Parts: sequence; structure tokens; C-alpha cells
Amino acid sequence: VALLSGKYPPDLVTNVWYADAIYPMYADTEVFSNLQRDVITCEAVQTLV
Amino acid sequence: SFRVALAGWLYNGVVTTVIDDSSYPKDGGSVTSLENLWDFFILALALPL
Amino acid sequence: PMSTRIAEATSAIVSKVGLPPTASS
Repeated sequence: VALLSGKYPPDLVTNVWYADAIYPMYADTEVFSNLQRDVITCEAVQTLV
Repeated sequence: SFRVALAGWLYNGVVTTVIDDSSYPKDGGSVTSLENLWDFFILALALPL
Repeated sequence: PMSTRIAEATSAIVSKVGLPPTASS
């Protein structure tokens, strides 16, 4: 059904649409927290061994 | 704003007068939209001052 | 009066741009 049915808004410009839709996603530090967690995990495993 | 821009010519080294962020076309823009083209035209005549 | 009553009724019944669509609006 997804393959056979699909449409865009009547007017559309990909540049503007994506510049509007992606901006709210790029205000967060979760990935940086994940990197810090990965470092802590590696330090912990080396200390344990 | 016009008179403030005129008065700012005397204090180049102290204060910089720039066009507000909101005046620029929204989310990028496309030559595709009339509203957008006019924003560009308005910005183009006011930038040199 | 009837003139403004008719005008108000017509405006209420009838009354409810160039820009690309966005996910916000």
C-alpha cells in the first residue's frame, strides 16, 4: 500500500522543506553524553581487567 | 531605523549596524516564491546603507 | 438593522498565499 500510494504537497521545494524540518533536531547534547558514556565504559573495562 | 543607520556612520569603531536576522528570506528561500523574491528585493536596497 | 444583519450573516457564512509548505504550518 505504501509503494502504491504516495504524494507530495502541491507545491514543494526540498531545500526549504528540509531546512525547516531538520533545524529543531540539532539542539541537544545526547550524542555528546553518549561519547562520554563510551569513554567511561572503556575506562571501566580496562580498570576491571 | 533609517535615522539610526544615518547616525551610526559617526561611530564605526564603536557600534556596527547590521540588518536584522528576521529580514532575510525564511528558511533559505526559493526564487520560486513571490513573497520570497520581494524579501530579497527589500534587503538588497537596504544593505548598502 | 436588516442591512448590517444581512452583512454579518453573509460574512459569517462565507469568510473562513505564495509560500512553500513547511512541517511547522
